[PDB]
Amino acid sequence: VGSLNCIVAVSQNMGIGKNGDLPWPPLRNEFRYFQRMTTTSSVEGKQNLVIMGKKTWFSIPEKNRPLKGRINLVLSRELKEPPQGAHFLSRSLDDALKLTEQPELANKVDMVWIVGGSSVYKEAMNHPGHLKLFVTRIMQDFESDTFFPEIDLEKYKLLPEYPGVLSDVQEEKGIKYKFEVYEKND
Ligand SMILES: NC(=O)C1=CN([C@@H]2O[C@H](COP(=O)(O)OP(=O)(O)OC[C@H]3O[C@@H](n4cnc5c(N)ncnc54)[C@H](OP(=O)(O)O)[C@@H]3O)[C@@H](O)[C@H]2O)C=CC1
Ligand SMILES: CCc1nc(N)nc(N)c1OCCCOc1ccccc1/C=C1\CCOC1=O
Repeated sequence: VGSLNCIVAVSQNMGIGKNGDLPWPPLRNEFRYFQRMTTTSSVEGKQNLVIMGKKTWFSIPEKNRPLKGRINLVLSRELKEPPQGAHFLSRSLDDALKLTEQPELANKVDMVWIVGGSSVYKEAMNHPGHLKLFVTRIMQDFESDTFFPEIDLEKYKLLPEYPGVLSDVQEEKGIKYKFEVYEKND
């Protein structure tokens, strides 16, 4: 099993979601960026694993459920089996990560991507160890009901560039955004 990573798109006021949707209108290339970063795996013969909470899973349109080319794990304590189209179900983030080291997955998983929501981000980010945050900064305020947790910059170093990540400002539908990578190791 390779690195542990979070990936998120967040508005200036730290919003990630509103009523099960994005706070902003669809940004097609931002979605393509999310698809590319979580799907691309260098290690031959393996796939990355995506971890998400239940509400994040049901936010994805059925057309894109499961996220293709990746192993899909859903976090829930109420569900008794993985939702339709999902691959795995765990009752805690710790259980999910431990599962990646079981023989069932031991040599199939390259990178692990936490793709939401807020509680899963928070726990991963505040758990000691080596972690990266791939953060798309939507550079406008958007009305939201779900927020990304605080990034402790004493711990998380903003990297000055990163291979495969555009450093310049993007713009879709009149909305400017930029890609960032943070890294901690504690
Ligand atoms: N902009 C972006 O980058 C992203 C946007 N989104 C949006 O963000 C919002 C997400 O809302 P949020 O409430 O954060 O959704 P979550 O994906 O966090 O769903 C939360 C549910 O997942 C389960 N769950 C969460 N953490 C754990 C855990 N550690 N162990 C076990 N079960 C767990 C619980 O389900 P139960 O009650 O069944 O136990 C909980 O009720 C949505 O609007 C979504 O559309 C989603 C992802 C990223
Ligand atoms: C592209 C958004 C994004 N961006 C970055 N940087 N990180 C993320 N973790 C992320 O969320 C991906 C899972 C959440 O997904 C959705 C959430 C709300 C509404 C729709 C979707 C899924 C869609 C819309 C386009 O087609 C899909 O599959």
